[PDB]
Amino acid sequence: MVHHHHHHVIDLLQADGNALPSAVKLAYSPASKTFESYRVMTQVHTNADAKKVIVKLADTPQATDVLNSTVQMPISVSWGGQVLSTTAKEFEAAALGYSASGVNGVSSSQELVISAAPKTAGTAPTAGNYSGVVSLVMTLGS
Amino acid sequence: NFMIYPISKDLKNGNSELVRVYSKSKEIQYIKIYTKKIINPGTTEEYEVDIPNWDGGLVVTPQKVILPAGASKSIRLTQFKIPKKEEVYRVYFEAVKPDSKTIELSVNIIYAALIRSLPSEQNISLNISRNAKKNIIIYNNGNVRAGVKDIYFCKSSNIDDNCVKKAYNKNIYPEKSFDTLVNNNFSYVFIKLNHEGIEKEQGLIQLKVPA
Ligand code: NI
Ligand code: NI
Repeated sequence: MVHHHHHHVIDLLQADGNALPSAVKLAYSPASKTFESYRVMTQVHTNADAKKVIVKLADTPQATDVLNSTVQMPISVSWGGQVLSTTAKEFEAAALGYSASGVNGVSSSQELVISAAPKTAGTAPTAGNYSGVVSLVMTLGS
Repeated sequence: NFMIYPISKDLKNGNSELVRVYSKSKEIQYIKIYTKKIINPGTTEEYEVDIPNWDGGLVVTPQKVILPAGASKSIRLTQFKIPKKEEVYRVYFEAVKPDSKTIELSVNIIYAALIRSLPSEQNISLNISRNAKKNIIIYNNGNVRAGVKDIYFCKSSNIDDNCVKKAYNKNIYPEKSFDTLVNNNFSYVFIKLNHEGIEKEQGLIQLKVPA
């Protein structure tokens, strides 16, 4: 109909259609020397021409410990089969995907795998609290 | 936890526009908003940096909103000055935790909106050029970015279907140049830009310069 000037939106949801949570805990288990991954599939709700969506995070995320900042344990975050760096990662729609809805922006059905990492490979774990946050940033590109 | 609309905006002639913020949460949220300016955009030399709220080209009112559960708010964006040429910004929307009503590593999703501060008279002018290594170079001489969809490296002067349609889909911002990654001996080139509603389509061709 009558514009309706602007045409670009982004909303990231679980593929359930449900929301992501504020906080997330990985179950702490040895599992023959491994750490389980908080997989979650995703939706990305966007109008057509969505596809040029970029994803970079605010800072390299940390298990954060005030009293002891001594040792930090790495965190690796995968989206669309790609790691997520503080460096902007150009994405295409990554929905797989393409459908049309003049009433709706059609989803982008795949998984974010936050897979926390160790400083050296094949590593025996330290003991502590490890608190923290992960900022995640969605935008468009120039 | 929230969503914003829209996530890209153009600002012309000193007029404000609104970004709306919608809560998906049952708990009251606190939202702060901040602007970064984008330098050398469209290039490999593109980086972001924090600017102040009234002297950096963008006026953002407000920059802090209490967002009740399921509520919605409007944030006003307007240009401080009307630039001589196109500047581009990013406006970030972030849940701040005074409180928002192993361990916990809370996930803070952030949305940033791409904002185009536009000049009074949008003028598009493109230059042709040859690199060291004689790749073909496009330069933006206009006061506005040039959205390039497809480039036609025609063998002849005219657009036969033998010419090489190379898709670039790239924005070339003013005062900047762009590498076609083509050094070959094409005679003339044709460039295709983007349109949907209103802003007036044009087509343009520029002669190659020899190697
Ligand atoms: Ni209107
Ligand atoms: Ni667009």
